[PDB]
Amino acid sequence: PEDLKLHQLSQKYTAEAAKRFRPEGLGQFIRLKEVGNERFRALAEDPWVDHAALNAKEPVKDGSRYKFIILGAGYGGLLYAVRLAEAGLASGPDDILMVDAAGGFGGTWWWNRYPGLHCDVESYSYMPLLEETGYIPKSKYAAGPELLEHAYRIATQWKLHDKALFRSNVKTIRWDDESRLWSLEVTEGRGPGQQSRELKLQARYVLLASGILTNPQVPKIPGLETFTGPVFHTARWNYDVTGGSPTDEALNRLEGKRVGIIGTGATAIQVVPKLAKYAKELYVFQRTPSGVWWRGQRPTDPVEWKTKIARKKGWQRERMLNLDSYLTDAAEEGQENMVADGWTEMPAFSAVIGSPRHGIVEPTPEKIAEHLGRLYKLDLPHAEQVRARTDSIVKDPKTAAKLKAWYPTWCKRPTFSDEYLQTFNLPNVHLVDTDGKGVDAANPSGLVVADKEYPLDILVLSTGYVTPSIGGGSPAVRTGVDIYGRGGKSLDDKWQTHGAATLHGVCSNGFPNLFFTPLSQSSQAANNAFTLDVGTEHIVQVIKTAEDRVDGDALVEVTSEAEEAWSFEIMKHAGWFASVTGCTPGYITSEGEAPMEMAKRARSGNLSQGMASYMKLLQEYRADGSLKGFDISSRA
Ligand SMILES: Cc1cc2nc3c(=O)[nH]c(=O)nc-3n(C[C@H](O)[C@H](O)[C@H](O)COP(=O)(O)OP(=O)(O)OC[C@H]3O[C@@H](n4cnc5c(N)ncnc54)[C@H](O)[C@@H]3O)c2cc1C
Repeated sequence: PEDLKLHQLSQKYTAEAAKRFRPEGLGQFIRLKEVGNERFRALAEDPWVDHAALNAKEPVKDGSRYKFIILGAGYGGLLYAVRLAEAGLASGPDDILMVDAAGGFGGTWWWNRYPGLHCDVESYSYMPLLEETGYIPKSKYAAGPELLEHAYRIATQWKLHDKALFRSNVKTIRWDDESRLWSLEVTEGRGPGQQSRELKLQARYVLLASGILTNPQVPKIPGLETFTGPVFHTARWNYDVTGGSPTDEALNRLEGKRVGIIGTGATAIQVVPKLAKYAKELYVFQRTPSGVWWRGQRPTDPVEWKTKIARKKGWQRERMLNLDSYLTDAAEEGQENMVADGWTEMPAFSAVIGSPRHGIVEPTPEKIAEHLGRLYKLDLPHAEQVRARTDSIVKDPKTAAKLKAWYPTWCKRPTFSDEYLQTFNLPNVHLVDTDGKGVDAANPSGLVVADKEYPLDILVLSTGYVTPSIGGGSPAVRTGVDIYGRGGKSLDDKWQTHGAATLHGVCSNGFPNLFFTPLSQSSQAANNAFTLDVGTEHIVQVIKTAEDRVDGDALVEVTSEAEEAWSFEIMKHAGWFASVTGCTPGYITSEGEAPMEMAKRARSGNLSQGMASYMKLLQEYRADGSLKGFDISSRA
């Protein structure tokens, strides 16, 4: 048939995926902060921190003790802090220390302030604690500054300003069997030509909200060190080079200049138009095009607000559920599509998120093939619309051809823009495709691709971050710390040797009083704030329960039995994620790197049924205070 014929599409998809097989896998990238050359490393530094201001506050003392240490002061760590405060667990003045390498609150929204930055999920669904702060976002999609200001709004509202230690890198988290406390080894930056302070900090509990897209990377492009013009990563934007500011997109200092951008991910989609407006020439260096769908940015309407958004108590959680029902292929028949944007048009995104509607995939080759066939057929209509949209906007057919993405929607993060594609209709903008191969080399005046050379004045690296999957999902690797628990046992060694092991994705046996936002062995939503909502609430509620059961000062530790049962649960769901086999490389296959070694690998994945289902499971689990599978006792 016609329908079945059209899957020679999956022949174009495997050809385009093959084109970019790299035998090195993740080995092609290096963290900015680990590059040999010091000039280069310095690109990872915080451009925004006011060291004078921070250096004048009372310093945190070496040997300080707290009830809770939270690693991370972005939306995730803020949610933990707010939840602890509302649970009645953090009333005392040393009950919370938040620690972050950033110079202030916001995480993602502290570091990234490049021109054009917006959240890609609806503001009303994404910004935390809207109902509790009373804040009304200005638009459908929030810009950086509004996002950062909201982080400040939260910290202000819950009086967190004097409970944070910034500019600080955590290196080690070590449990002490004797005193029953975690010790953190921390290095606090004090500004240029000042000595850093080495700190040892102790806590009863450590809560990690260390994030997932945290460590800007660059590709190992031969001779990149040697390019002599100004270079910067989008995650550490250089407004001195560019002109403008976080709240001024007039990039006056690009006028007359020849600007290069490596990468075509969400960041490039947002930045490219802003660069085109100012630069004399803009060269865009592409290895894999994004599928660019429509955005539909809109100012908030005050009638729509009280009628259709803030509809009642608890409205935001209901809205987040509504949005995610489209992405988990679960929207019921005549339900209201509350968000009604481009995310609600991609039901094959469930390939990578889960769905509660289709059962569990049995792990026979016939059942996997049927699952994949189903998902490929589900995706076909949206995927063909994305290519057609590109076809219609981009006037030159050669450039249109290169901008078309040929992979299932689920293989990369979808991107949304009403200006990016149109930007390539401008005369000063040149797409440089690398045929799946990437940039070849650099030299003092610019880059080389297939022996042609492209001279540049200013180079922008929109080459992304260390994958969220790093270290098979090890919470240690992902946060960039060594974690040692009972008997000096290393979290990461356990993870690598025995496989992923948690209960509900948030704790591990041997590591009492440590919790982490769930990544491995849980579920995820496109809307990360939803995940953080669910996960921070579960963690704080488990701790609340345990504290209440011992009448303050608990020691809470999942058993090996309970984590191992949960891990066999996760293995049962692994067939869902055969969906990822056919993917073009990207952070979701760990650039293609993702016997019974297979079941060890399977342990690091997720439930297959979506966020709502995981959430409900946690609610039922907490309901009777039993904390089944935890060893609870008095810490003192
Ligand atoms: C450019 C960009 C745009 C995005 N847009 C969206 C979106 O629209 N919707 C969405 O759902 N998601 C988006 N994301 C994903 C985003 O990371 C999450 O939505 C969210 O901001 C994460 O909150 P968090 O507090 O968990 O992590 P983060 O915001 O990453 O904060 C964690 C902080 O902890 C710090 N930290 C980590 N390790 C250490 C250590 N060892 N020592 C000290 N400090 C450390 C980090 O430096 C960082 O400051 C985006 C990500 C990026 C990078």
